[PDB]
Amino acid sequence: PEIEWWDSYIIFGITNLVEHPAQLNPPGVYLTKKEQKKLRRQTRREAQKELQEKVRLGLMPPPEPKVISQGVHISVYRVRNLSNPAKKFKIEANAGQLYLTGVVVLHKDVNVVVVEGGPKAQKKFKRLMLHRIKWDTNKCVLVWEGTAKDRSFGEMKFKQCPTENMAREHFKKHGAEHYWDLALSESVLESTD
Amino acid sequence: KAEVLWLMGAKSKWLAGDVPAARSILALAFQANPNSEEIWLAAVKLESENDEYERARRLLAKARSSAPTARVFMKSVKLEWVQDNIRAAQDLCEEALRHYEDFPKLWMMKGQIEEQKEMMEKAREAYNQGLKKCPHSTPLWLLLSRLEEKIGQLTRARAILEKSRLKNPKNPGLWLESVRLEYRAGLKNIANTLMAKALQECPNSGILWSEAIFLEARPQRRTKSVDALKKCEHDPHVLLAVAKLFWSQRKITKAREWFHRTVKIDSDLGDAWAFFYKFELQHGTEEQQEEVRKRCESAEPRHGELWCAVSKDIANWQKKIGDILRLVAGRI
Amino acid sequence: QTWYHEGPNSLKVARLWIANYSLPRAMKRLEEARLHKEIPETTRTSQMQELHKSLRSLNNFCSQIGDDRPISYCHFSPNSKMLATACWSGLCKLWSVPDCNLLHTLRGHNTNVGAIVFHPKSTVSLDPKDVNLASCAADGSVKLWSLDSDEPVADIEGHTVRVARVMWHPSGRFLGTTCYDRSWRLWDLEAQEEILHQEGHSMGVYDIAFHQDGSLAGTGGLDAFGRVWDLRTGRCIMFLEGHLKEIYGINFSPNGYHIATGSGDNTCKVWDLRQRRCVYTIPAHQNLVTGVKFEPIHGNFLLTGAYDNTAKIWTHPGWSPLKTLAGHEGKVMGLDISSDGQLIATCSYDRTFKLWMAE
Amino acid sequence: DVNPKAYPLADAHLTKKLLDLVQQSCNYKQLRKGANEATKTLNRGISEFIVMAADAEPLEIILHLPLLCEDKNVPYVFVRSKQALGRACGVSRPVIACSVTIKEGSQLKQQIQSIQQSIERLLV
Repeated sequence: PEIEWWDSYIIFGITNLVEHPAQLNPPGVYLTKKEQKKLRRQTRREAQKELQEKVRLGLMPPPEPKVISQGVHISVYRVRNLSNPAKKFKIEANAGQLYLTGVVVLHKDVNVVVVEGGPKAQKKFKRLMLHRIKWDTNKCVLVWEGTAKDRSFGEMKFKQCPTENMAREHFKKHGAEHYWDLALSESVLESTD
Repeated sequence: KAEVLWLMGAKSKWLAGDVPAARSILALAFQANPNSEEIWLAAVKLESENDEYERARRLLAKARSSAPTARVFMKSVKLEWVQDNIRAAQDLCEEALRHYEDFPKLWMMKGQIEEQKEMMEKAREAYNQGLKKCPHSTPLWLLLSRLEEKIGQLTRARAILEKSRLKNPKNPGLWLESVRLEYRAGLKNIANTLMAKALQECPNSGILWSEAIFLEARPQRRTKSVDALKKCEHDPHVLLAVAKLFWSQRKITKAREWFHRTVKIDSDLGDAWAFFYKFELQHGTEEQQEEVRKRCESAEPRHGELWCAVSKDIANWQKKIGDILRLVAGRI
Repeated sequence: QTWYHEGPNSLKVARLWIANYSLPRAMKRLEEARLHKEIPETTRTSQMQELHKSLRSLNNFCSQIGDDRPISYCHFSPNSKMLATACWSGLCKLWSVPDCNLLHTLRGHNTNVGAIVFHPKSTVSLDPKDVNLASCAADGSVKLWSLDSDEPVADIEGHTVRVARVMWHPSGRFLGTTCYDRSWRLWDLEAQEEILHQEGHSMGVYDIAFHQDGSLAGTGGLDAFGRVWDLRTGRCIMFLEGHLKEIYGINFSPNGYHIATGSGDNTCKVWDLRQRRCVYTIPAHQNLVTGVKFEPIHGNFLLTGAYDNTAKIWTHPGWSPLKTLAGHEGKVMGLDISSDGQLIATCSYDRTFKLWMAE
Repeated sequence: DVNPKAYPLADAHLTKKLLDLVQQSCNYKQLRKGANEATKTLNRGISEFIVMAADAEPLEIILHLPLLCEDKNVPYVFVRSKQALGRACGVSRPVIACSVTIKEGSQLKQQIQSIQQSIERLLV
């Protein structure tokens, strides 16, 4: 290149004006015991009075004697091996039950799990993945945990990929290849030690 | 299938006073060797307890013939360094290092001898290598940090201690060392902050609570002692701290009672015995001092912060329990 | 509704000064890049591999207790021999590098101090008793400092609310400031009066960065939107979006291609200015990214720090996890790279600052 | 608008979460009300986090608590109204400072940790 578009623009449009351009917006009390009691007492008294007046007007007989919007939380884990069917079923069932979108991509020694949803569901799923599941060298770690403007998959789907390029392009299809890049690089550095 | 019965019999014979019987049993077991290398170690210990250290050297030669683990090389280097030039001990340490890297005690001994001789930079390199290869050795980290601080450059010592804390992490020894490193300088509030963090992440640590009790001001010590008792009860360190606190307030009867409690709870702590002996000699009759001496000589302690500080320096390594107790009691 | 407003003519003459100071620098930059990029491939690969190995071999030292209160900002002087640190007390301090020895503590601030920045020619072409440093506080206040006073010199009273950051224009004639009035101001040193009061942000502005050749100015506010104003004509040229939380850091690259931003969503976004498109998104840390700093003149790696207790160095381009600098026991509140690229400094909420160097 | 010195000021959403958690802590016997009792908890090291009101009349009567919290490594926040804090604390008078304490094996641990993480991000 020879000139940047701003430098090309200037060479003159300069004068003592200050801009104010295109404004763009970003993307109860408790009751005390006494008050509680008062409210219940008043409600029940009013009900009794209305029933009594209803009786007095003949409508009833006298009683007888009694004889992710605005931001979605994302998390990314990676596991050594995930070929076990029971654990895959556990992951899928819990993700669907907690309304956690995302994907699981299996690979040689790097099985990456991406989940997306709300904070409480994310915490529940993280607890499940890090404490409830017994992996035993087969370990589980949290690669990343952040937030994004909107969801990026539709629902859980156990895609299978034995070639790194296939996994990378599958991730890129949605627009989330950076997760795969980070997980893969962390895996290489882990393997080199 | 195991020499547990043999070890029990040897201990019983040693507790009976029969020197010839135990010595003959040990010699026969070593000759037949129906056990691990412990026979050579017992022979060396008895030879040290035998007529003279010449017997200990002969037992060391016999073990070298038997060729136990590289710890035999450590013992040989130690014997050379006891009375000799650094050449032989350094050669033995180098041979052991070529043979094995971890155990880290070889690196510890090598660095300690390196400081013993002319310069310290080589000791720093030895500690650096040992930590790089072990690498989870609290004593090696402590030795390196103390060496660095002693030279100067407190910032490098602080960085080393921070790295050591990161690597483990969450062990009370490194936290206490960092607190004391900040304390020795003119920074007391920073030491208090580090103490707060260490107690946050190591709540039931006796030594940390013991340090915290005396990091407080005089009027703020009773509540801290009560908290320490509540969190970690029956811990010898906290009981010793309480006894010291009572002694510092002239409440000598309660101090004596709590010293008795401390000794009865853990008899393998050297510091408690020395503090009890000094308290007795500063307060009490002479038969109290002698009774403390006899109780301590009945059970030999170790694992003391400053008791092992004398029981490891090469100058008095071969000295016995009573003189070690006197030495420790005289340094406070 | 790009409603304009006519300001002073001093602003116009200053704009022309900026233009004729910046254009030749830009042309020199393009010529230098073109000359460099046409060298044999193997040499470049080998030199970059050696640089990556050196970065991987980084060690911490001189962990110094900077104060009794959290340390909020750290900067390297030109010639990389002094380090200026701000503290949440009213105190700013200067330390000798790499021995880290206190030199002439500064006093005058009453609230939490924000950023403290050396003049671009502080230790090369400026006498010590002139204006050398600039600092801002949590309350609306900005003070200039010299190297032999320990007391401030002529201040600036144009701000009434919190001032987030202060930056020197590369020429050194102008000083930038970002306020919580949802605006940022430009202060002229020679004229000695505010010349530009730009308001384009929905909420308060936090971070400001200046292009190397003095042409553009990047601004990151608490509205998750950043602006790229052209100092020659104002007229924000690039509105970059994609973050959902507040932007806390922004930094241009030595080459006029890339900008880097850090936000509260735990991501670091790399944008290309010649395509007007976000080019990459690094999942950097597990907490809000306080500051992102491109490497000095060469500009071959990116440094990030977040409210987790670690910083990170990534390759650029490629954005691979080259190194992680851990050790701090508290949040990393700021970081800087020596102009020679052989020293890194990081302050922390733990009241300490550490120096990382290649062993 | 409130006071520049009450720096880590929470917003309406975080304010609602904080007041709800304070109510739960009061129900669980894990709450201390008052600046003096908050100071005592900080000195004893049994404090999870500290909540203060930003409308204290002098406002210098509770500015020692942020420094104490920094020294003892405890998070802290400011709310806007002391009347609301007092109501959430279980009393009818205003309250300007309260502390959530540590109880072994309590069921509020997860919420307390989440609130701590949320607070620690406000110091920018």
